[PDB]
Amino acid sequence: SHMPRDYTPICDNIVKLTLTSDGKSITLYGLQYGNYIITNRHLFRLNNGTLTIESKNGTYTIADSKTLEVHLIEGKDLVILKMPDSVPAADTTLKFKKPVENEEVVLVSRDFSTPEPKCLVSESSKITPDNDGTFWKHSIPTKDGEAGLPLVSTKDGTVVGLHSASNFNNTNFYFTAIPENFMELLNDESKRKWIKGWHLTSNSVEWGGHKVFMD
Amino acid sequence: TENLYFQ
Repeated sequence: SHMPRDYTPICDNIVKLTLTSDGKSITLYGLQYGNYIITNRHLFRLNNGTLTIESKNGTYTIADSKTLEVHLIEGKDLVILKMPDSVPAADTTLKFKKPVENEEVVLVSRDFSTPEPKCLVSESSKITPDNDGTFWKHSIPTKDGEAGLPLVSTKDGTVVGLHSASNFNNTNFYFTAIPENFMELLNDESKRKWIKGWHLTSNSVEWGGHKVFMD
Repeated sequence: TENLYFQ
């Protein structure tokens, strides 16, 4: 028996990032946590751009991804973005935990299109680790550009991972698991190592015992 | 194993 849950607090902290530079953009989702935005590493396929963060509070525009300070999660398609101090921070109400096998998750998505936003909760699905643990597999159909959307456990309502990649036939879907002591990484600066100008210049990346493409 | 593409 698991407690019935309202997923609206998690929806209120989902943000839509769009890194645009010279007519080419990369749009995927993220999560708002204080002065930080947790999102996928493959958001930075291009360097020197303009980040557009769309939150429930407002829409923000940021100077140059090269100057941006980012903490990279080791061996995972995850990155912590340090927003400049002028941007208002979000709630620290989001709860991150390492996923547990045989624990069901639901993809929580916010629909920015409709005049009234919809806190969408997908159908439940089990999770299993893939190869070295860089990727975790779920059975929730995800459209393109839906990476960074939170995988939320139905037991305790914690974000256990963010969506990342899928196969070309769109039959298996892989998300990036939240690492151990990830909440310790958010509230303790001594564990954070910030880097600037990180970008993914390569077309093909070899991650998680797989060959992942950008398109 | 199987090839993937980012989303």
